[PDB]
Amino acid sequence: GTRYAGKVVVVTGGGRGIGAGIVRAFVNSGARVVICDKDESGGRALEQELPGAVFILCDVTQEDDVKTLVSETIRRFGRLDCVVNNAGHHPPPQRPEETSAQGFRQLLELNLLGTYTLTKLALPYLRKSQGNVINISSLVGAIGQAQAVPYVATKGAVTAMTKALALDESPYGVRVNCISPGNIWTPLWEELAALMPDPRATIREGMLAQPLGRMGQPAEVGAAAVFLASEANFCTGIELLVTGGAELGYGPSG
Amino acid sequence: GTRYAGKVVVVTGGGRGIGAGIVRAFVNSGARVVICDKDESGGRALEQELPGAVFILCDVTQEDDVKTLVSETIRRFGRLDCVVNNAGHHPPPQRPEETSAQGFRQLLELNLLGTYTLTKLALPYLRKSQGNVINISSLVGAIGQAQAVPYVATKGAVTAMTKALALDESPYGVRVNCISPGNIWTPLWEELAALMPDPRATIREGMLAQPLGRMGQPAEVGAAAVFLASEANFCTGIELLVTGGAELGYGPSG
Amino acid sequence: GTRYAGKVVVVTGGGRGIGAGIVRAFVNSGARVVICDKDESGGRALEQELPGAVFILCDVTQEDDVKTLVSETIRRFGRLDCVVNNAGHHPPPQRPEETSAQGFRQLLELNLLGTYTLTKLALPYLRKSQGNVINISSLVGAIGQAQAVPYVATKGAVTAMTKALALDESPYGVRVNCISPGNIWTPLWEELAALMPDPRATIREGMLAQPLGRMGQPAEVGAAAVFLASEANFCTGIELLVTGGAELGYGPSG
Amino acid sequence: GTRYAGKVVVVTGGGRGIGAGIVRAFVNSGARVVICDKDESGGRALEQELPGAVFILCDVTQEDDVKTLVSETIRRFGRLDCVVNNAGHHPPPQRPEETSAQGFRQLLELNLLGTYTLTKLALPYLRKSQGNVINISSLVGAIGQAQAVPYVATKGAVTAMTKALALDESPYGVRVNCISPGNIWTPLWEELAALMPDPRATIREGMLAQPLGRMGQPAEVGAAAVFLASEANFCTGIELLVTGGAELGYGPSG
Ligand SMILES: NC(=O)c1ccc[n+]([C@@H]2O[C@H](COP(=O)([O-])OP(=O)(O)OC[C@H]3O[C@@H](n4cnc5c(N)ncnc54)[C@H](O)[C@@H]3O)[C@@H](O)[C@H]2O)c1
Ligand SMILES: NC(=O)c1ccc[n+]([C@@H]2O[C@H](COP(=O)([O-])OP(=O)(O)OC[C@H]3O[C@@H](n4cnc5c(N)ncnc54)[C@H](O)[C@@H]3O)[C@@H](O)[C@H]2O)c1
Ligand SMILES: NC(=O)c1ccc[n+]([C@@H]2O[C@H](COP(=O)([O-])OP(=O)(O)OC[C@H]3O[C@@H](n4cnc5c(N)ncnc54)[C@H](O)[C@@H]3O)[C@@H](O)[C@H]2O)c1
Ligand SMILES: NC(=O)c1ccc[n+]([C@@H]2O[C@H](COP(=O)([O-])OP(=O)(O)OC[C@H]3O[C@@H](n4cnc5c(N)ncnc54)[C@H](O)[C@@H]3O)[C@@H](O)[C@H]2O)c1
Ligand SMILES: O=C(c1cccc(-c2cccc(O)c2F)n1)c1ccc(F)c(O)c1O
Ligand SMILES: O=C(c1cccc(-c2cccc(O)c2F)n1)c1ccc(F)c(O)c1O
Ligand SMILES: O=C(c1cccc(-c2cccc(O)c2F)n1)c1ccc(F)c(O)c1O
Ligand SMILES: O=C(c1cccc(-c2cccc(O)c2F)n1)c1ccc(F)c(O)c1O
Ligand SMILES: OC[C@H]1O[C@@H](O)[C@H](O)[C@@H](O)[C@@H]1O
Ligand SMILES: OC[C@H]1O[C@@H](O)[C@H](O)[C@@H](O)[C@@H]1O
Ligand SMILES: OC[C@H]1O[C@@H](O)[C@H](O)[C@@H](O)[C@@H]1O
Ligand SMILES: OC[C@H]1O[C@@H](O)[C@H](O)[C@@H](O)[C@@H]1O
Ligand code: NA
Ligand code: NA
Ligand code: NA
Ligand code: NA
Repeated sequence: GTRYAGKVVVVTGGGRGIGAGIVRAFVNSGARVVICDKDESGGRALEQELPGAVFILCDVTQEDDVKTLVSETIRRFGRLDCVVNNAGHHPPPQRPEETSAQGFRQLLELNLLGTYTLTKLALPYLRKSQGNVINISSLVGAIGQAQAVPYVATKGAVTAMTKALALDESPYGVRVNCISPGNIWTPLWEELAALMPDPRATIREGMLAQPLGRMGQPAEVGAAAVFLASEANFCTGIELLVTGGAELGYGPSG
Repeated sequence: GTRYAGKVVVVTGGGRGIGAGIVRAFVNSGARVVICDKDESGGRALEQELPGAVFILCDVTQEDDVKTLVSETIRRFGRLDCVVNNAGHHPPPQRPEETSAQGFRQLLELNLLGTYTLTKLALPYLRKSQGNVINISSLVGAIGQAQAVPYVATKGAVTAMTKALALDESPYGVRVNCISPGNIWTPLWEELAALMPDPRATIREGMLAQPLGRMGQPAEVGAAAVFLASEANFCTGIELLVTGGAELGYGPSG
Repeated sequence: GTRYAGKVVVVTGGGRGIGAGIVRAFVNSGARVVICDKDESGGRALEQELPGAVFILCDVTQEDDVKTLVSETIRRFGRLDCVVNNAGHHPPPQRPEETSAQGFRQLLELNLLGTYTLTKLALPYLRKSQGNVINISSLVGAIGQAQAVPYVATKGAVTAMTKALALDESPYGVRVNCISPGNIWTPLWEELAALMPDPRATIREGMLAQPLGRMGQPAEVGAAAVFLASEANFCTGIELLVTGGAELGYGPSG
Repeated sequence: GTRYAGKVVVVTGGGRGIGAGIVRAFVNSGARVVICDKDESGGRALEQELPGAVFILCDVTQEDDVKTLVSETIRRFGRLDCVVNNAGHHPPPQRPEETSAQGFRQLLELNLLGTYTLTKLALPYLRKSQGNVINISSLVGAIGQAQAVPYVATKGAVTAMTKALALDESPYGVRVNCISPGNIWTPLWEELAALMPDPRATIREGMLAQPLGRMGQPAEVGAAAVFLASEANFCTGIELLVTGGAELGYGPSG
């Protein structure tokens, strides 16, 4: 691929799931990719698998990890063109009264502030390259979800922050966009389902939540990311839905 | 007024600005109102001014303050029908690189987690009354704003959280809605403008940002809140825009 | 009621259903109301029932009917403060290939162009009164609906037109807003359900389509309309959802 | 290019402007393209210019033209994979009172019903190919525009219809999406500007309406269309904004 040849991309949480699909999509486009993850297992194997991808251990909640991530990317590859802020977590379903302020703070640290910190540290280099930022938010930031008040709040924050930053960075030619996936079949989805009374029914429900009748694939989120980075030069501040139509349509007066 | 007679309302940050307008609108509707504020000056005078309103000193970032707020409301008035989460702050304009993770955390503590904490502590009583929650978010959570990445992020979070909570509380008959004001003429607006090079021009700009050619009034946000509490029984999870049309419309190819 | 005392309101399709609930809500607010309908049965009885409401036979697809509607309102009441464009129809479920361009044109004539024609003829008088326009659109204009391509298209048109007109009329102090109801229990809903294989199941489905677990009432749409007319002086171009939360939330990868 | 190799695409209004950019983007992707236009000049030259593109004279408001368009595409190329409904018109700025029902009907015939008619006639073949529909709507369908009530209404209709059709066609594996461009520099934009008092100032205004400080290019809309057709397999019913950020942000209380 040559769509994004000569470009350098950082993907956080790139060791499995959506992040690994984004990594593969950018390598297939011709980019060199830095896989950031807090766990070694997936990302290290991915680094061996993909020429053009390398792994850097980095917990995005730790500012000194992220500092080193950016400085190592520049030291090893000489430029930085795109940051994909994919690292994030969905906790198990939790009723509002079962949440805590402290759990909510910790989820904000990962899903919101880690995106903020890498974006901030990368922006000097993105300005030099007229690069771009892609945040991985969620459909449920826009429409809500049951038993997930903290998660929904963090993704509403990411989507809004994307628009604010797009405004601030547009004078410098740096675009900032997000992708809001719906149900994507990943190890997180599989882990959440395994906690449920009937996991198999939970998965069947997840498939049928989309008009297309299936869940999405990491590769489909990856193609959207490559589009935003490489071919969407007049897109900034957009929310690209990759949801299979879940937000469409519906799903005595007393 | 009798639209909300016999009802008990808590308004956070009710001592001035939008919150004071909401307090007045609910008193005028027949409700008893608890004015929560971290500063005594405005709220204490408002308590003397309005029969049916009382003042409780309470910093919504301090969980034990909020606990006492709820327990004192119930001890003094016997019920709780509506919580208006209005307390919040807009920092001065800040370029992204001039923000800090720590400032962002502190703003999340006020604009997002204080709303969360009062809502959580109030929900047992709102369930008993089939009451409702009204969060004061912002238009810029939805469309973005320049030089305000942390603020925009917090309001995107509030709007999303409103939808998530509406889903969770609908089985219990508790509605959860938000109001997204645009430019409202308040002491915060006046303070921000006074920091600018030309404050008078900043204010003229703010007026003309709306098709209606003026800024909004606290009383107009108050009327929207009374509508949501007292007459919107089939509304839950909505974002009620009180913006004068700022989001409408627009404001060689190389 | 005195919220809209001394004001004159026209409600199209006011003879039953949502329109009749809007008529009642405005009479209860103190307004004088002109009930426009193409059928006499409901509107005539409503005129006898409600002091302050009168009935004018008028098919909103017939420009000379609408001309006479406006001129008779002014001749009999001396002013015009608010037009509620409620007349509209939802055809039975139709697969896309079972629709016709001609059916689509006819539905546009009612749901879109009749709203346009009355608004146009009323605007000279609304300018004199600094009055306002309320269009009754639909949630499915925003999120879509199955087997309803023409209907969804007409309501997407109404919602967009509302925003365009708000922009054009804001310099004249005339606000233009819409209400997007979800499932409201009306004679139209009952008629559509009666065409289905199991009407009772269709109705049960409609109730459970909302997190609140019931359909809405005409009176709830009416209260929203009175709010927009009488108390939303800083709202223009908004889409007020009266849906019970139907748009919230959701309802292996191959 | 091989992204859309072996595929057959129809682009309406493909003879100039956005449509010509879409035609070029699909040819560059490896597709064979049928250029539909009501005028011969541009499309005929484009057919001579591009191997893999051919021109068919067709007025999308004339059902027998569109019938022949589809039957000639199938007769000459054996399949149909994607329909891009780009033909449309923006009239000169018109105050609401300067519009007519008849002008509005004529604009609906082009911008809305021509899209409907080609989509309907193409869907049997798109089902066989698991193809897709791309409608070219407009940002102003979503946020409004001054002096353009009919145009805004038609584009609100197109965007809503896109979602309705996505729902209906998802069981058949046919995706239906739209693109909502903002200011794109085209012959239509140039013609509208030339009618203004100061055309040069109108163009400068149009450039600065976007945070990116320029208008968009047909090629950028084309890349978005190729993305939707060839790589967005989990996207249906979406509205892809290609606006340069015009919808972001903003642009005493009496
Ligand atoms: N799977 C879905 O249906 C879905 C839907 C919408 C949005 N999303 C979002 O997509 C993103 C990825 O989701 P997923 O399903 O692939 O999840 P996942 O759990 O399968 O993978 C997440 C990856 O991020 C890594 N990670 C977690 N915390 C990290 C940290 N502090 N620093 C660095 N890396 C860290 C994990 O180790 C893992 O490799 C998340 O932001 C999630 O909110 C997921
Ligand atoms: N003014 C606008 O244009 C505007 C626009 C959109 C949204 N808003 C939102 O409306 C709300 C009120 O804004 P405003 O303009 O009236 O502001 P303001 O500064 O005039 O008033 C805010 C009030 O909240 C109180 N408060 C602050 N921190 C508190 C805390 N920790 N605990 C309790 N009370 C606290 C303040 O003491 C003050 O009385 C905020 O949430 C703001 O984000 C304002
Ligand atoms: N019922 C719902 O769930 C629902 C949901 C969303 C939006 N809506 C909208 O609300 C409006 C009213 O719906 P409803 O359920 O009350 O319908 P309804 O069929 O019960 O009542 C419609 C009324 O309008 C009148 N009318 C129809 N054509 C007319 C014409 N040409 N001129 C004048 N009057 C005419 C009818 O005679 C009738 O009295 C419509 O615009 C509909 O699209 C309805
Ligand atoms: N230019 C912009 O800024 C802009 C912005 C948003 C959306 N759009 C939309 O993009 C589309 C194309 O716009 P443009 O600026 O390229 O316009 P344009 O006028 O430059 O080109 C339109 C093309 O469509 C053809 N056409 C018109 N009527 C037709 C008919 N009945 N049958 C067949 N072909 C017909 C014209 O002959 C022409 O070749 C339109 O739907 C327009 O609403 C344009
Ligand atoms: O990971 C999931 C997922 C995976 C499996 C189950 C769930 C889930 C479903 C309902 C409620 C609830 O509280 C849930 F967490 N959610 C997910 C699902 C959708 C989505 F938009 C996301 O951003 C997600 O992260
Ligand atoms: O308080 C303000 C305000 C008041 C005065 C000026 C500003 C402001 C304007 C532009 C950028 C910027 O960063 C700004 F902070 N904002 C405000 C303005 C709009 C709005 F929607 C809000 O929620 C607000 O809090
Ligand atoms: O009138 C109805 C209604 C009433 C009864 C059934 C239906 C309906 C449901 C599914 C698909 C379908 O094509 C349908 F028409 N719709 C209605 C339902 C929801 C809504 F938002 C509207 O605007 C409506 O008019
Ligand atoms: O073609 C234009 C255009 C090109 C040149 C000027 C204008 C225009 C600007 C303001 C009001 C007004 O009534 C206008 F028509 N509009 C255009 C501009 C933006 C847009 F979203 C569209 O869909 C468009 O078609
Ligand atoms: O675990 C669920 C799925 O996760 C995805 O990220 C992987 O690409 C799949 O191989 C796996 O089936
Ligand atoms: O300070 C700006 C404005 O703040 C509002 O909250 C008050 O109601 C006004 O009296 C004041 O002019
Ligand atoms: O027919 C269904 C319902 O229609 C509503 O408009 C009426 O207010 C109800 O009395 C009736 O039950
Ligand atoms: O006329 C304005 C512009 O129209 C676009 O469609 C063409 O690609 C340009 O060559 C031209 O400058
Ligand atoms: Na490697
Ligand atoms: Na008092
Ligand atoms: Na009467
Ligand atoms: Na050719």
